Amino acid sequence: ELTRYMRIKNTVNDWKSLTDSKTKLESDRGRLLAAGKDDIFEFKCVDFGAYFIAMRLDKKTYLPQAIRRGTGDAWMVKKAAKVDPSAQQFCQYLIKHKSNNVITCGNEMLNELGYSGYFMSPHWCSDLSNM
Amino acid sequence: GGTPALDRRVQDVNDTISDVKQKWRCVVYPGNGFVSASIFGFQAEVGPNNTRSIRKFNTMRQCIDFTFSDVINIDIYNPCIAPNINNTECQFLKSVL
Repeated sequence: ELTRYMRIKNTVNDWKSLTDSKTKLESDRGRLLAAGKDDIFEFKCVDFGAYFIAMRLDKKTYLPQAIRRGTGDAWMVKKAAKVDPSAQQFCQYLIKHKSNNVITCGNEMLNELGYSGYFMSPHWCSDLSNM
Repeated sequence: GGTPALDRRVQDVNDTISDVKQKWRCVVYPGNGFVSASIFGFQAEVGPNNTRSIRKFNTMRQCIDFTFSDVINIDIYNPCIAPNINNTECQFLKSVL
């Protein structure tokens, strides 16, 4: 039947279709989440256990969106204990001073970093999708 | 799975500090507003004659903005040791960390 190469290409087409399906589902779930909630589009510091992330919903796509660290992924403020008021306050400082460099789960993060965020664990995008 | 992309050109003090009590955090100073505290003491300003006075702030915001800016050459007042040993201030420091 097909050569190993044709099957490999079939799997990259399948990854594209899967990522598209996942992005659309998460967009729709965002609209459903943002139905009756003010400040949904405003940055909040969220505790992921090991780190804080300043995040909100994107207004166009309704996808999760975080304050970005340079040209990499979301700025994850490493916590040194279960309760780390300093890390949380630095996250607040990020909201105040660094909020114009942002990164969004999905096709944006795919173009920018080579992964969508939704098919790797642990990752803030996947962790929100499990909530 | 996979590894998150990390731009290490951007500095973050939280990367290396593994002891949570060594991190500066802003707390209510019950008497006078807000202060920047860690296990090392309080962030300080020059006292009456080349001494050390606790740096106070009226809002948590001003304390946070000071704490997490790159300003350096900042002195630390530690109430738990001499010189200037204040037992109650030391006890407060220990109780908020």
